[PDB]
Amino acid sequence: NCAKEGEVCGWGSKCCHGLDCPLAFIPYCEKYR
Repeated sequence: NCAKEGEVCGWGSKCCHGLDCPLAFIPYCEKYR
């Protein structure tokens, strides 16, 4: 559902909404820049 900056997305989370989670082998939720 949601993840905190430094969390693994695409396999564990997908960014709550304030984080950017790209679709890759090992993507991580990070603030949009």
